[PDB]
Amino acid sequence: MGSSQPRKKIFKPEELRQALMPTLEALYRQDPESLPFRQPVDPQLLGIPDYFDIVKNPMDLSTIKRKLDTGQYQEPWQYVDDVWLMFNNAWLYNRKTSRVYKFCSKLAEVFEQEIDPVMQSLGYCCGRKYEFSPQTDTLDPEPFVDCKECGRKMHQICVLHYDIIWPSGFVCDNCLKKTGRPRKENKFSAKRLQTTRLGNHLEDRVNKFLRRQNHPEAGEVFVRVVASSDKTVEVKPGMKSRFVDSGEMSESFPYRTKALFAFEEIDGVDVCFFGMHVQEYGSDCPPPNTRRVYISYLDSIHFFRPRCLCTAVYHEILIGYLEYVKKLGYVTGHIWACPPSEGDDYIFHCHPPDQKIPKPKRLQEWFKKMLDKAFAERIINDYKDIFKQANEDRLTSAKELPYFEGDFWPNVLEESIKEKLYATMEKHKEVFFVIHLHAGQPPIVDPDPLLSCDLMDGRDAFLTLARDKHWEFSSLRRSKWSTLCMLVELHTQGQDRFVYTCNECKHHVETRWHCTVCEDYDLCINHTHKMVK
Ligand SMILES: CC(=O)N[C@H](CCCCNC(=O)CSCCNC(=O)CCNC(=O)[C@H](O)C(C)(C)COP(=O)(O)OP(=O)(O)OC[C@H]1O[C@@H](n2cnc3c(N)ncnc32)[C@H](O)[C@@H]1OP(=O)(O)O)C(N)=O
Ligand SMILES: [Zn+2]
Ligand SMILES: [Zn+2]
Ligand SMILES: [Zn+2]
Ligand SMILES: [Zn+2]
Repeated sequence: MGSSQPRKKIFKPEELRQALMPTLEALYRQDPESLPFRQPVDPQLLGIPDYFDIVKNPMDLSTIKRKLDTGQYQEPWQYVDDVWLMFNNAWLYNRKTSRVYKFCSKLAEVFEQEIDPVMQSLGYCCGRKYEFSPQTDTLDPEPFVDCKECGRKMHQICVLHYDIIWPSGFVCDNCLKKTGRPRKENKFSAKRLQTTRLGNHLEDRVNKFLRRQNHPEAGEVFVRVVASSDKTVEVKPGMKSRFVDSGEMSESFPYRTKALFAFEEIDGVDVCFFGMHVQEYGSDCPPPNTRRVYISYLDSIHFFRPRCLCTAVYHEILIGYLEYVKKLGYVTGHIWACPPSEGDDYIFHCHPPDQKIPKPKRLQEWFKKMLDKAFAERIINDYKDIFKQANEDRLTSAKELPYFEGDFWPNVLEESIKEKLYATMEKHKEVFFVIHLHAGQPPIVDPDPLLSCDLMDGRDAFLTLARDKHWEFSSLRRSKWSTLCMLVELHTQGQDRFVYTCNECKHHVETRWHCTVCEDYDLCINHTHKMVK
């Protein structure tokens, strides 16, 4: 097997000895923490015969020092990988409450502290040994790319290189300043996903708000509707035969589902921090579902900058959605407030281990405070829970309460099969909401076109793809990377591909004169703004 790269970077052994030794030096000054590591583990003095069955590749400061002093490391990544193996042997063998498990953890604290800057000034990205979180002995490792002009291996996630965007391979930042070239634009941005009237409304609401209270670190927000499609919820068999042969209510119930996502710019790159999936039941839907919206589910990653404003803008998103559907025809929404189960993630693949998922009362009062802001906001004219809304809007049978896809009531009515029910309504009353947009006739019209995009049809597609491809949202850097790859997924697996149209003639034109500041204004030659060809 024969390989090449004609002007690689190799480090003279005294070079990387001089660069790396201060970091080992640090590890060594940690007394006593470093003491069980200055020499190899001797199971004869410790009385642990099983050790070399558990730890197959021992490593210790003295071995790394000997390797360093005799130039056995040709690239700093081998140095780094050796000391991480030492730490990983420490963590693997000893219980997480061990004394030397703790020692190990502190040594790792300070080796992280020291290795990032030196590795950086040796051209590389960090000095970390990274691994993806497990699924279902093995772990999958983080990916690397090798710079094309210098050969310095770097964490793909760290430097955010994706071949599909820059198909000529990867070249580092320094190898570019060395050639005076600037970086090539990521066209596959959140901003440049298809913009749409709904998403524009939400993003305008929160952008004005975060200007209103402006922390200097907050960045631009982009809301975007990434899929939209006409589905119908089929009525479950028992529940169906007691009311459809009757003819009281319909076989199916037609709605439009929309998946919509929010991105913030953080360190100059989009970081997708919020997602939502709604079912909207139009004016032509047979009752009970007529003119109702329902948020099928919500999800969030807490890396919004600044975490102070986090919740305020989650709320401004939700209430902007209520405002928008209000304005064009719907009259009641519905927020079943159910906490994320198990280790089940709603919309985003792998959540940050330090992001606490609420218990239902936290959840219920969060929804309640968002709703209160909406009431005060002139926007929603009232709201109350499902029980006090089912007996105030007096109701005697089951085909009278909305019947949504994947909702709880459909399934519990279904299993009330062997017949009580009217009373379970207010056991779970504070988790199910009812939301009145109007106080109080012309039909709904959705300006926004359909967006066929299977990855965002429902929620299983995107989670599955992300679990495969390891797009986790567990780190700000992993989130950055997963946002990147998800955006080029949305951009290049456009199940819609466009039949452009000009705007003064409503024609269908191959060559057109786009406008720069209009959101989509083209003109077939055959006007105010600066048009470009
Ligand atoms: C059968 C089946 O599967 N069926 C289902 C059917 C679908 C159900 C449909 N229903 C829904 O869609 C219901 S709404 C969506 C529920 N899902 C989630 O919420 C996902 C995870 N959570 C979040 O994204 C967020 O919490 C969010 C609610 C979006 C906003 O959070 P936040 O940032 O505004 O504040 P915080 O998180 O409440 O907490 C804010 C403070 O609370 C703290 N905190 C939170 N939780 C806890 C806790 N448990 N213990 C202690 N402290 C705790 C936290 O430290 C923090 O502190 P600080 O502000 O000082 O830093 C299926 N289809 O899978
Ligand atoms: Zn790195
Ligand atoms: Zn380079
Ligand atoms: Zn024309
Ligand atoms: Zn224009």
